[PDB]
Amino acid sequence: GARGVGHMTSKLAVTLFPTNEHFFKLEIDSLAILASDQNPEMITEFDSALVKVEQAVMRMFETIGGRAAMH
Amino acid sequence: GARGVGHMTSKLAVTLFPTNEHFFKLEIDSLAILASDQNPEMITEFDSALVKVEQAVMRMFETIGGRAAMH
Amino acid sequence: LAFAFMLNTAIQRPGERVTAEEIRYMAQELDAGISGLYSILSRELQLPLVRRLIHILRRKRKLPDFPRSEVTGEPLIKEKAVTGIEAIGRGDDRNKLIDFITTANQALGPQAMTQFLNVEEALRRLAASGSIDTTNLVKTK
Amino acid sequence: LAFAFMLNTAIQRPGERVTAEEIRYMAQELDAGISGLYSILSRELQLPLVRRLIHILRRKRKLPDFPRSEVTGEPLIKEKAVTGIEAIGRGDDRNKLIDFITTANQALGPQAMTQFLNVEEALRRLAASGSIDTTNLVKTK
Repeated sequence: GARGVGHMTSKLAVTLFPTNEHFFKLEIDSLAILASDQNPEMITEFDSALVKVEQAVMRMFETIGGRAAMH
Repeated sequence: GARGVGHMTSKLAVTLFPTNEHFFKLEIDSLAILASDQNPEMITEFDSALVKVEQAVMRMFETIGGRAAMH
Repeated sequence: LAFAFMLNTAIQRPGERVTAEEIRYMAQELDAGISGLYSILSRELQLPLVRRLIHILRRKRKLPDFPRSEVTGEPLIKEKAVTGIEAIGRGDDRNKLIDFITTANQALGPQAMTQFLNVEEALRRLAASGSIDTTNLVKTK
Repeated sequence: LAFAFMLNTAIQRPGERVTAEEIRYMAQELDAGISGLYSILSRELQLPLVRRLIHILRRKRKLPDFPRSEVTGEPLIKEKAVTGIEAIGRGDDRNKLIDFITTANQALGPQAMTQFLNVEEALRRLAASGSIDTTNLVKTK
């Protein structure tokens, strides 16, 4: 029982919150892009803003030590 | 008991405080960079200063012989 | 019990060699065995946590407010939760895109670079992708 | 008991050979089996120790004070903890970055060198990364 609990908890923690890849993705609503007749040229700047926000959120999350609490 | 205690202690000490990789990361808050509207050109110099501070902290730690006390 | 709790010990079969493809097969079995738990946890924990995190971040005034839809009012940017094989193989998705590009280049050759599949120009933007800024090397336009 | 104390004899199975992938699998199991302990130790010992060390270093006046947030007052730089597979595979993170760069280069070629992923220009700054100063060979701008 103890070994099973430890192994399952460890693998669940390492899978649900991978250390390398982002565990969440902020996606620009292409539906809104079509609805507002947005120019596809700005999507590069929008993607840059989105990735900056994504890394900022991940850094702030890791600051408060969420891994141990999640485990 | 003796073999297990020794083996676990050595493995935990080696893993928790790796000799080659840095065991901690002084990471600049790009959240504050966004908040202050910081110029992305200074990030290179900030990273350089941070890496110097990191290695300074590690050398100071190694000077006082923290490995044996940790073990 | 060992098979149920998804340990690695019951996987190994005494007597004879096991191929890498076989091991991948039973690893697929193990990842499949707790799919319901990964799904419910992804629905319950990952998403409200990130929403609360982003709300706190915005209230701190550390990042300006998200644009809202004119027609509906919903934020123009939403969220998604990645679990398990999806997280393992986001790199595989990247590899699939790059392999499609490479296969097209092999099929068409030097003459490829004309009118279907873009050669994707690597100096500027992917330096700004995954953070970091452009320029430095980049002889600006 | 040997399985519980994560010794090395338990993995060895008399009777036949064991593949390298099998050994990696059992090593993953062994690293997993103590996850709670590495987590609690990282949250308890590492962070306060490094904070006390940086405070004593600052008080000794060997380094000027950290800049503080104008909005919140929090220090502009925080501290992390790296344990286990993360420490083993920070090199794997670097390998993944370089492999992404190389796969992009293979897919696009020398015509890649223009406008997405930086050629990353190795003489000056990564020389200053991991200590060491710039210049020397560098024909300065």
